Amino acid sequence: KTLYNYYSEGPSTPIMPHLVNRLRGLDALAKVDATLSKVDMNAAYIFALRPTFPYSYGYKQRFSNRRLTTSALCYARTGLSSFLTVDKTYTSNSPLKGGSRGWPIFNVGVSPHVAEPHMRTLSPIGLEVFNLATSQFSKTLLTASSKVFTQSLYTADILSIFGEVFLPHVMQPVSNYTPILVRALLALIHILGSGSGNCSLSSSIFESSIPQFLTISHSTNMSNRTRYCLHTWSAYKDMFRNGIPPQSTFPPTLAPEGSSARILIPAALVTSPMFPWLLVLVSSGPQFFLYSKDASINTVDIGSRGRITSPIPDVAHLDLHRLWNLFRFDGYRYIDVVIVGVDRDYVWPYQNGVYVHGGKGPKGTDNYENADVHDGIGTIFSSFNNNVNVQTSDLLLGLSTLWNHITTTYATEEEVTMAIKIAAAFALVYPVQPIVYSGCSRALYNHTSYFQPSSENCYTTDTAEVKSTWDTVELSVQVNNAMVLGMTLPFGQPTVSSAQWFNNIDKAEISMFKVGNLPLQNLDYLSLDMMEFYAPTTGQLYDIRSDSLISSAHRTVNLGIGYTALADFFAYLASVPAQSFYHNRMVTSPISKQAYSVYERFIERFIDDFVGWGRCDLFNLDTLLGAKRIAGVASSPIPWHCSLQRCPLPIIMHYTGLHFGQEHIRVRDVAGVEGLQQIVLRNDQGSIVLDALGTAAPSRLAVKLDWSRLSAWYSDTTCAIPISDRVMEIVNYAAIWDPTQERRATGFVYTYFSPNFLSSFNVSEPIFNKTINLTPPYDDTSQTVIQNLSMPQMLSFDPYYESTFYVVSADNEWVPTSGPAWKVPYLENVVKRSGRRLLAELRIASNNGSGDRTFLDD
Amino acid sequence: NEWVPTSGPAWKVPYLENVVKRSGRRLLAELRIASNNGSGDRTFLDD
Repeated sequence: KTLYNYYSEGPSTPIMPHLVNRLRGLDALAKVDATLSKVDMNAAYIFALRPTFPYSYGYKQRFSNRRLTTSALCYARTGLSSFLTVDKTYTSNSPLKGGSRGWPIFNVGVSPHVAEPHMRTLSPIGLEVFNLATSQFSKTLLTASSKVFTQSLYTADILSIFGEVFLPHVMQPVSNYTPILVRALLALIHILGSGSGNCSLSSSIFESSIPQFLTISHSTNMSNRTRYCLHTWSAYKDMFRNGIPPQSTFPPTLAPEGSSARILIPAALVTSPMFPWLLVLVSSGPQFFLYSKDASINTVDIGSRGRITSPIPDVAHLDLHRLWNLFRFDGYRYIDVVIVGVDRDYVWPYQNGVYVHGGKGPKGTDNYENADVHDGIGTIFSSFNNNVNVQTSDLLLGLSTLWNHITTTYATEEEVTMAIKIAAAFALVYPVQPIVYSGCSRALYNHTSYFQPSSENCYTTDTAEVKSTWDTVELSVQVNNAMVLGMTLPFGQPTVSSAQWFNNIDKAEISMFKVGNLPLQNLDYLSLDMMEFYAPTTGQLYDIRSDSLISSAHRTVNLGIGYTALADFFAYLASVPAQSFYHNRMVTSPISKQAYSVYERFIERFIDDFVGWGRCDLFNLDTLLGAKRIAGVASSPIPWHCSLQRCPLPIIMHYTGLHFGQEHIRVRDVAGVEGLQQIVLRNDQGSIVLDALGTAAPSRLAVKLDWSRLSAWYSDTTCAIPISDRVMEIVNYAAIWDPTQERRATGFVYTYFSPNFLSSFNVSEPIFNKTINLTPPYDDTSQTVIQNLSMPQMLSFDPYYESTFYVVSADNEWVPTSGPAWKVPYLENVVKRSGRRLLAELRIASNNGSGDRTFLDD
Repeated sequence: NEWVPTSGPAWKVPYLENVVKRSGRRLLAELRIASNNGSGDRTFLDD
């Protein structure tokens, strides 16, 4: 159904309903079999978190006689899978190739909105308590029914300590587990890494595969910790008046730090591997930092022709952060953990030297009297201790167990779906958009203010092969800061906060502006479900892929990439320039806020129609408008003509249905002047100075009435990017004529991807280990011509008012209605499963002879 | 592990076909004995 149905369907006139319906259909197709993280963990992880998007490529030229690629095959992927920085203990100042001095922090706050709790059924004990509390008494002094008056309102003498503590919740039984599910999906994706395997600002350094070993680092300054106290049930209830702790503990969302939350967990569940992950995912984060254990083994440098260099030149001075380190979550600040059903000599099975209030004491005595406060999850269970090396499978086992338990016992399908959609908004991290600039023809030199070719944010570090002429970024301190400030999430929001750890000083800079918010998880629901006061919802999933954390994470990453592609499409439709997301977006032309005012409408309608959550939690302009600006980084002299576009064009076509096939390239001979316009410029003396032919660019209304016009616009304005020289063939014939510009002639902008990154598309799966061949053996076109995967020119250089502009003939010989005279890059989406994916499918669907599925099928 | 056997060969594949074609020397001989053959027999002793 991926092709045939969806790849044969194009955009429809009401574009938002068409896009939403398509995204719903694609989400239904996102399937990684749950019984695959059983026989092969790494393959399932790769399929779930680093999807592929196959497409076919070709070029056309009119009078060439040169062969040129016609039907190449490639696999397009988006996103940073991890982040490369200088190591913590680098005392030098010499720039390191690929190693950023700091890293961004995408700080997420606490949403003012609460996940709506759905109704729950009580257990037999809860039903008993409800029946007691709703019973008719005489309230005389002979029985205990009078104690509610003679002792206190909060007395246990009728409903036991438990029915009294849970009385308000059994009068109105409800629950909602979306926040914890969102945090779980995020923890999985951020620890493992979504995306294309790219792991640096350098667009050429790639992460070899999913990491196998992680190392935990503590930082007093950067970490966002939670304080914990451990009590036995007997000790916890003995610190309140007449016993009887408070009935409700959920704080106001605006003040999660005001009070101390509590969690009631039976002694049986404490030993479960899911318990430490239960304490995480509901707390603030990150309480500790995760790194790949050794960067030399899992990092490679890819040359412009596909050559893989495994040991990159500065391995020993670099640290490979996981995306876990780049995100910051706000949750509870103080949590009470109360174990129910243990003796006065209870021993904390995790980290030694930790004594539970009312448990075994430091000296060997029972009934420990102090309620010790521990700062951060690492000061308890040693599995999160500083400088601890762990294998990722053991780290994520508890996460998978937690997901399965909560979804199959306490949650519903609606909660899981909503958690997936929310998590998708934070599931991917992209670098600042690189763009090139063609320049303009020498024949129009006096009518332009953008004569020279230029590029922005084009950074590569491979020295084995020849470097593309467009990659001229030098990673200095100011440029590093600007490029970090340009990094964005799927909906386009950048971050103002960042961290930095070199020499031996650990420092973090968090702003008041936040990239988004997540709802708080109500701990009362967890206590009620683990104390078995609510009946389970085991028969309310209805989906499949919901019981499995990995299948849900695949759904989330698919949705997040779809969010990015739709955001790029919206930015094109809203005419949001790429420069409105750089570091200096707030000090350049006022067009930035004006573009935001339309971009926000597009995103807010999409989020209301598809996701259903409060929009402001998933996208807002706070970080965009709170740009800091780096002083010592002047912008490149490029016109603002190309859109946001963090994804390559084939991914955008996958998610939108845009068709850019070879049938849109025109080869007409022209003898009648239809569709042509005369472009005239005259001086103050009345003499003509230009007198050039030109064709009018379509208006957005025209494409709204006929979407094929957009496909034609791509063919008329796209040229293949050359490797060795900055002379694109299109500028020998054509130029843009904009009457709204003081000097009306400009070139073309073309979002850039670089040959190093494009060679990572030559393998169907993102695994790069010096045994993979990325060089196309029988086609040498890529040696000199780069693919053009950019969205076309923007169709409007003014967000509010529409003015016609033209593509004009710069040489007076090429007639614009005859068709392009340069190389034109057509595209097509292709359905194609990789060899590794087919091998896994044979394992679990034809060679799966497990005892179940054979004997327990009834 | 990258090439899928059911996708088809990735190397150079030599197809073949038989062709009917007479040589120039063979055609010249055929003209000699079937159109330029004016021997006395085959003309006068044909009955």
